[PDB]
Amino acid sequence: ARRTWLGDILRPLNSEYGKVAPGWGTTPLMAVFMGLFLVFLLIILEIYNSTLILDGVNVSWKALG
Amino acid sequence: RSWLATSHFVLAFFFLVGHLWHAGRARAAAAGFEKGIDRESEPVLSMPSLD
Amino acid sequence: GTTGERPFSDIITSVRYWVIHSITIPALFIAGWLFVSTGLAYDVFGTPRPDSYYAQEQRSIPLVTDRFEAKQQVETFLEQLK
Amino acid sequence: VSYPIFTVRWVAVHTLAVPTIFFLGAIAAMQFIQR
Amino acid sequence: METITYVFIFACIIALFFFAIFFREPPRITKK
Amino acid sequence: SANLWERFCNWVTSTDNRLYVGWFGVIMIPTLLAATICFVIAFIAAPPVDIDGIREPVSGSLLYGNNIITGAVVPSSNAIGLHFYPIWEAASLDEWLYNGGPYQLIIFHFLLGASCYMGRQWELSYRLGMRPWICVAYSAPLASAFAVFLIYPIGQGSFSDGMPLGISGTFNFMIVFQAEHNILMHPFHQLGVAGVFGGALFCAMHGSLVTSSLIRETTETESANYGYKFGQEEETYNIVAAHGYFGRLIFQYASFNNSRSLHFFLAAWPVVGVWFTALGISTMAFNLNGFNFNHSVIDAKGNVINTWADIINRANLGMEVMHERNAHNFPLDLA
Amino acid sequence: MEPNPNRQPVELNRTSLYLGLLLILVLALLFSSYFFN
Amino acid sequence: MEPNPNRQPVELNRTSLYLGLLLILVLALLFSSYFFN
Amino acid sequence: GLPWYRVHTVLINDPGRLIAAHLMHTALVAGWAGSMALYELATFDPSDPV
Amino acid sequence: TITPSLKGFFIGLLSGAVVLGLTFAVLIAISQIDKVQ
Amino acid sequence: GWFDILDDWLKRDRFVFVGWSGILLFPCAYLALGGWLTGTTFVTSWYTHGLASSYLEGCNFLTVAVSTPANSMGHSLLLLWGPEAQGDFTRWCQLGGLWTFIALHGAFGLIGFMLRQFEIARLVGVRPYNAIAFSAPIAVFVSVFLIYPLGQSSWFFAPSFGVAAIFRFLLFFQGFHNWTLNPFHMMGVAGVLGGALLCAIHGATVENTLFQDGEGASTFRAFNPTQAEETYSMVTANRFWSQIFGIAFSNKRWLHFFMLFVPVTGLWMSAIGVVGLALNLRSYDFISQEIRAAEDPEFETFYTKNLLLNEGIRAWMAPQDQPHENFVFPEEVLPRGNAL
Amino acid sequence: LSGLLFLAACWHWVYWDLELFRDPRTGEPALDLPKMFGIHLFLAGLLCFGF
Amino acid sequence: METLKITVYIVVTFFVLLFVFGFLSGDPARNPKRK
Amino acid sequence: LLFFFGHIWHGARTLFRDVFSGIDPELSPEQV
Amino acid sequence: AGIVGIIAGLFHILVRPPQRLYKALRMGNIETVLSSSIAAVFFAAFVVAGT
Amino acid sequence: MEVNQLGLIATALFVLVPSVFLIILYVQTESQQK
Amino acid sequence: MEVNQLGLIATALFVLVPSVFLIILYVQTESQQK
Amino acid sequence: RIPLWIVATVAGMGVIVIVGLFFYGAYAGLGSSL
Amino acid sequence: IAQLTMIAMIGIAGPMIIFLLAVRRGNL
Ligand code: CLA
Ligand code: CLA
Ligand code: CLA
Ligand SMILES: CCCCCCCCCCCCCCCC(=O)OC[C@H](CO[C@H]1O[C@H](CS(=O)(=O)O)[C@@H](O)[C@H](O)[C@H]1O)OC(=O)CCCCCCCCCCCCCCC
Ligand SMILES: CC1=C(/C=C/C(C)=C/C=C/C(C)=C/C=C/C=C(C)/C=C/C=C(C)/C=C/C2=C(C)CCCC2(C)C)C(C)(C)CCC1
Ligand SMILES: CC1=C(/C=C/C(C)=C/C=C/C(C)=C/C=C/C=C(C)/C=C/C=C(C)/C=C/C2=C(C)CCCC2(C)C)C(C)(C)CCC1
Ligand SMILES: CC1=C(/C=C/C(C)=C/C=C/C(C)=C/C=C/C=C(C)/C=C/C=C(C)/C=C/C2=C(C)CCCC2(C)C)C(C)(C)CCC1
Ligand SMILES: [Cl-]
Ligand SMILES: [Fe+2]
Repeated sequence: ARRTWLGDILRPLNSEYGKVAPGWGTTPLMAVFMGLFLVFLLIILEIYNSTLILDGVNVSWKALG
Repeated sequence: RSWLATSHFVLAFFFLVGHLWHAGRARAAAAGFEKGIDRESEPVLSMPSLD
Repeated sequence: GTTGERPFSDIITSVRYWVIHSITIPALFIAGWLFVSTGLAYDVFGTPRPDSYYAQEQRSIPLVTDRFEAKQQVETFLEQLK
Repeated sequence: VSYPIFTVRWVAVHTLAVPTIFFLGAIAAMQFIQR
Repeated sequence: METITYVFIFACIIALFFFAIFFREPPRITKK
Repeated sequence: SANLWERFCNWVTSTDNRLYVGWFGVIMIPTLLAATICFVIAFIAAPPVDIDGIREPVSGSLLYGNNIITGAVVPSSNAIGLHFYPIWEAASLDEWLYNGGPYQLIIFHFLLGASCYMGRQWELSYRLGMRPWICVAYSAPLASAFAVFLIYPIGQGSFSDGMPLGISGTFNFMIVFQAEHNILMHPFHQLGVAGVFGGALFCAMHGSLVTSSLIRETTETESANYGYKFGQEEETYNIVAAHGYFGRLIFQYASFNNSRSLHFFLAAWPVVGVWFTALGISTMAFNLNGFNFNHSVIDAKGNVINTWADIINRANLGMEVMHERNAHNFPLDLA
Repeated sequence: MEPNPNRQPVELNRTSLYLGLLLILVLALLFSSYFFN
Repeated sequence: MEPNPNRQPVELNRTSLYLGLLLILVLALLFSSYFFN
Repeated sequence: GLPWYRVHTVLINDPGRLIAAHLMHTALVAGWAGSMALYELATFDPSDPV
Repeated sequence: TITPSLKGFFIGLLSGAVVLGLTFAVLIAISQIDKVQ
Repeated sequence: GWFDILDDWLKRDRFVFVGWSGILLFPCAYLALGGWLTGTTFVTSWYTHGLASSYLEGCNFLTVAVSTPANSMGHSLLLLWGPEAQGDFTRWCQLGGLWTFIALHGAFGLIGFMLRQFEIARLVGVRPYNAIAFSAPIAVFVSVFLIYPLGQSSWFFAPSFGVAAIFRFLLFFQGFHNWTLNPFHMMGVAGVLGGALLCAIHGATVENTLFQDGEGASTFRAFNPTQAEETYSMVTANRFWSQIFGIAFSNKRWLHFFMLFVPVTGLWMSAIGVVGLALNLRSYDFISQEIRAAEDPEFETFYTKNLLLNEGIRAWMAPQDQPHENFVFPEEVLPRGNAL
Repeated sequence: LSGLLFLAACWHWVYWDLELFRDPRTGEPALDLPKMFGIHLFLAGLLCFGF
Repeated sequence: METLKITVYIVVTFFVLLFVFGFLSGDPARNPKRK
Repeated sequence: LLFFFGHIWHGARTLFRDVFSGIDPELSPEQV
Repeated sequence: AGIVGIIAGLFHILVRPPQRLYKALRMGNIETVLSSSIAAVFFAAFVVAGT
Repeated sequence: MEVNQLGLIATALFVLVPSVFLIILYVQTESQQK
Repeated sequence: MEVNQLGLIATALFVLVPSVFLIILYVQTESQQK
Repeated sequence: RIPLWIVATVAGMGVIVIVGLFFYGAYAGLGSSL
Repeated sequence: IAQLTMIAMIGIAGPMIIFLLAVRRGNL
């Protein structure tokens, strides 16, 4: 090995290697943001594809200036 | 003239295939290896390496 | 080489199967038949009847020309006795 | 063995078999439509 | 110029063919 | 000398030659050499050829403005038709090159050699004590060359209508064929792509399955190929683990467990499919063309209701109407 | 410095050379026409 | 065939590579102007 | 030893030389960017934006 | 606010969740009926 | 835990393996095949292409199809409950809603299916080279049925699901894109054609280099399903091809990977070419050729000939192939040779 | 910037065996990916915000 | 030109004779076992 | 489109690192 | 997205990955970061090609 | 003819560079003792 | 400008070919065991 | 118990019949040309 | 008008001449 000034300061940030949470940890919470992300993307997609129209949003070169 | 010509070419061809098939088998049947290479006496293994 | 399911060979051979399927199989057949012969199919899928491609005089095609008011435009195409 | 009746295989089989014959009957009828 | 390039690559492939066939690695059995 | 001729026959038939010159080889080797040499010279330096016999020379050689993709060896003149046109049938080579002389010299020599090549694929198999039929598989690609270079010209009545010896020229043959015969709508052709698609499919199938079920004998940082030695006794892959996987992908009884039943299918499918596609070209050489569903479905009054088959016909007319501009003088194309 | 213990030797057999060269040349024979355009 | 006993191995050290490349490059930097003319 | 298409597997567990690699890569991409621009500036004509 | 196409989106977003629902509903149920070891 | 119990059930060895993948595969795969078979027999293409496309109208197995939506639709997803159909089912069919139905569903079905390959392989403990291979068919479907029309004006110019409807797609690419002249396509066919060769030549090689492991002529029974010795003489196979062709395999592990590489690589190259055709970045012409052809009226190649064929295809086909353009081409403006 | 990244690449190549890459426990080279991702993602979002 | 015809004909005859007289020279014999 | 393959490849090579280089014995399949 | 990225970042610096996931997504194996990154990379590519 | 000026060097470099790469490797493999 | 068309490839081949020769040898030397 | 060979031969003919019905329809139905 | 009556008989005739043999059990 070879210790350095910068290396020692950064030592803590890299040490908790294999450290995992027990069981299903935060998984179910994550699965909620995932489902929210999926719908979110689905929204902005259908907006871009003009499958989801909203008065106020005009998906064209217009609404610009 | 179209029906006859096409029909008999198909037949003639496949019969040329049948010929090759039955002529190739007969030569191997005669000499006696139409059922596989002899595991023991494998002919190729007795011929010099060309490499 | 085996799983839980009852070997097809036995079932396709069992008298019980045919006692069942001599009724079931032709039933679906007659049903599908009626589905067409009663002209219901024409309406379920908006498929034109032999006398419903054009108007009598008209020789033009009912091409949909805009997405949003398509449904409305289509209905208008059925209007001219098409 | 004491084989069961309704199984997953049974479901799969029918999802294809049942509509098929229903379609084979419909198409068979189409052969008589004219003008 | 173009003609030359085309024949050159072609001549090179034919050259490769030669070496590939007659200057391959001798296929040795068992003890390889 | 045990007898010169006896030695000669022993040398020819010898299985100790680097390349097995067979008895078929005695015909193949010279013929294939004449074909290739003439081709190469032609493809590079041959002058323009009046393919359609209408005094309208088509240049297909590199030195005459072509590249690899466009360049080709142009078929003999339509003025010659099915007549035999060797060099000694011309007043000069200038004339011979103008009427598409080289083409015949090549196709005849090739087809001859390519046939003996099939003949040799039996011979060596005979000399090595292995089963024949390898040549029977090669009969499929050969029968296509035959259909494309010989059978179709015979049927149509001219070698000028045979497939040219080039990339773009092959494209012309197809496009025009489609126009005159509607080949896409022909069962034999469809069987051809089926064998060809299926072939590539099964080639990937078998290829993958086997290579994925290899027994471990290699390091983590060592080529998985080295885990095999030329001349092994036992197998290099778990065919039983292969069948277990593929058997679960679809369902067990729809999976091979017999390597011999496997490789037969691997060979049977494409060969049979190409056999039909070759018979397709050979059948449509006598103008027994694909299905004609033009103006089939009509409405109750009599109006023509178009199908995709009709859209195909429009594309076909365009090919027909534009091909061989100045070659036609009369309404029907019966040639 | 310490000799890095993560390195391995590299290998390319004769066939791989041939298989390689065949790939390169024929690709060049295919794309050269479009390069000259 | 008998392995020909007349062959020796060939060698080119790292410096010789450097000395070589230096020669090739500077020659190219010298003659390139006359090549484009 | 290693096949030609595996030569970079020499870094899979060598964080130092892996960073050195990414550093070289990033340098190349940054190098391209600057010099690709110079090429455009040496050829672009601003005489008429219309 | 709340346009017809936006109303349609909810209908499709709701009819979709239902399908996911009934599917997993049935699945979780039948799964916990037999699996002995 | 219910999860591991849900897992337990799914990964149970049945007649038809389900698995986690199955939750995505079977629903889409069935709807895709079903949607096709439905439209194939019942739904029309009159209001969309001015075409009959079903058995109900009189089409046969070759001429039937599930035609693309109108050009008016654009790249709309065409949801049943979307602004176009507005929940109506009958309207949805007539607007070619079944096309985007089949496409999107089949797309996810191909995803589920490769996942199935991945999942099953993992369970059986075999290498996933079957999943890697299946990427080529994915690329094709994606590039052709999705990416290509996404580059064009609308879904209308995507290949319609049907036999004949695909044949026109071929002729179109010829007439309009000069697709045969594309280097990427050429690599495509080389792989498929070369792959269909490997398939043929290897099987035949094996069947005719077999050892004798039985006393019958039908050597099929004489195979050992439980490994052991090689069923065919690899050594004999080597010397054979080495003398007839000059080159021969000698490493089954390489021979089989090669059988994977060739057709997969080809399909991938052909995909790239199609991705280029979406923006219409085709390999239509050779500038050096056209320039000479312009100045010199006596210069003629098989390349120039083909372009004239394209001109004809475009002119005679465009009117009925692109209804939305209201094309009207007078007889006199139609490009024609002599007599014909 | 390219020139600087170049010199840096060289330093990290010669001085590859920094202790920072060694896990205190096992004494063998190791990188804690989950925490790294957190660090980078933070920097990413922080720079994204600013932009 | 009339010469070339003769030469070729001779040439072709040669190989063709070699072919016929080739398989005639007890070709079935030339093989591993039974002959 | 090309990077799709790279994802599929490396992804495979991560979840199948153990069965990489090949497989090994046993004979289970068609029986739970 | 910047703010969310800042928040999400702090999270992964603190909360450790659930055992189930760490095992599932073979974390602590850098060649799985590559698999996911590439996935994200080509996703973005398809998007920028579209816009 | 009226071709691309860069066509030549593009083809030249398309052949050499990767061919060169291989040969470098092959010859370096070939000379490994034992 | 109005330079030689072949100047580019002449310069290109003049660099690569001999440089290539060297690298081929060096790398083949470097990989010799012991 | 119904003998397998009978099941196939009956379902076999049954397929030829319905399929043959389709081919007849090619000369009578809407798929005609008359 | 409807010669399908013919085919039918001659069609079932084939399997009959072997079915009767499955009854009288012999020589198949
Ligand atoms: C799991 C299998 C599966 C999958 C992936 C799909 C996928 C799809 N189907 Mg589909 N379908 C399936 C099974 C499936 N199908 C089955 C079994 C049937 C038979 C009933 C159908 C019948 C069907 C029809 C009839 C149609 C589709 C269509 C579609 C497409 C668009 C649907 C859409 O917008 O999704 C919407 C996505 C969701 C609803 C997912 C939401 C999940 C989140 C986590 C739930 C959140 C809900 C909650 C209330 C949100 C709160 C947020 C708050 C702000 C309100 C899409 C490709 C359409 C199509 O192809 O258009 C061309 C179409 O018209 N499907
Ligand atoms: C000091 C840093 C710095 C700065 C200020 C610039 C500035 C610039 N660079 Mg540049 N560059 C840098 C470093 C830098 N560079 C380095 C180190 C490299 C080498 C890798 C490059 C390579 C480079 C190239 C190759 C190019 C530029 C270009 C440009 C110009 C246009 C930038 C643009 O459009 O953004 C582009 C914006 C993006 C690519 C957005 C990336 C966002 C990704 C998709 C998100 C990543 C996922 C993320 C982690 C998800 C979590 C986020 C969270 C918030 C949710 C601009 C002058 C362009 C130019 O005109 O040349 C001069 C150009 O083509 N740069
Ligand atoms: C984020 C990008 C990325 C990264 C970091 C890697 C990293 C890696 N890949 Mg990989 N890969 C990627 C994308 C990437 N890949 C993509 C998109 C594909 C699909 C085409 C692949 C397909 C792939 C395969 C099939 C294999 C790898 C392998 C490997 C490993 C060894 C690499 C090696 O030694 O090759 C060294 C390669 C060479 C010396 C030859 C490269 C010659 C190229 C093709 C010519 C073009 C060069 C040109 C400058 C590239 C321009 C960059 C472009 C993006 C702008 C390494 C961990 C190998 C592995 O896992 O080992 C077991 C392996 O077999 N990759
Ligand atoms: C118009 C008539 C024209 C007549 C032509 C004049 C006579 C022909 C002279 C041939 C001179 C060239 C020698 C070539 C040597 C060689 O091939 O390998 C040398 C080996 C070694 O054996 C050989 O060599 C042995 C001696 S030695 O080992 O080489 O020293 C020898 O003992 C043994 O008998 C012999 O088999 O020869 C063979 O393996 C026999 C097969 C030779 C095949 C001929 C070429 C096949 C071409 C097929 C068609 C290709 C189409 C185009 C391809 C691009
Ligand atoms: C060191 C130093 C320096 C310098 C620096 C420099 C000078 C840099 C440069 C850099 C550079 C100058 C870089 C460059 C780069 C480039 C690149 C990197 C490119 C690449 C390219 C590519 C890769 C391409 C590819 C391709 C082709 C070939 C064709 C086809 C298509 C494609 C695109 C794929 C200074 C003084 C400042 C200071 C510090 C020190
Ligand atoms: C659309 C839709 C849907 C779906 C539905 C479905 C899913 C259906 C299905 C359907 C189906 C599923 C159908 C099927 C059909 C099939 C058929 C119709 C078949 C036929 C066949 C035949 C005809 C055969 C022939 C043959 C062959 C091919 C082989 C050889 C011989 C013979 C001839 C036998 C839903 C409601 C969800 C929603 C809305 C939309
Ligand atoms: C699918 C399948 C199958 C089935 C098949 C079938 C279904 C068959 C049928 C067959 C048949 C169905 C046959 C029939 C036959 C018949 C016959 C052979 C008859 C003959 C007769 C005669 C020759 C006579 C005639 C007559 C009369 C009747 C009257 C008029 C006059 C005269 C005397 C001429 C099997 C099981 C194999 C297995 C595999 C799959
Ligand atoms: Cl033409
Ligand atoms: Fe095999």
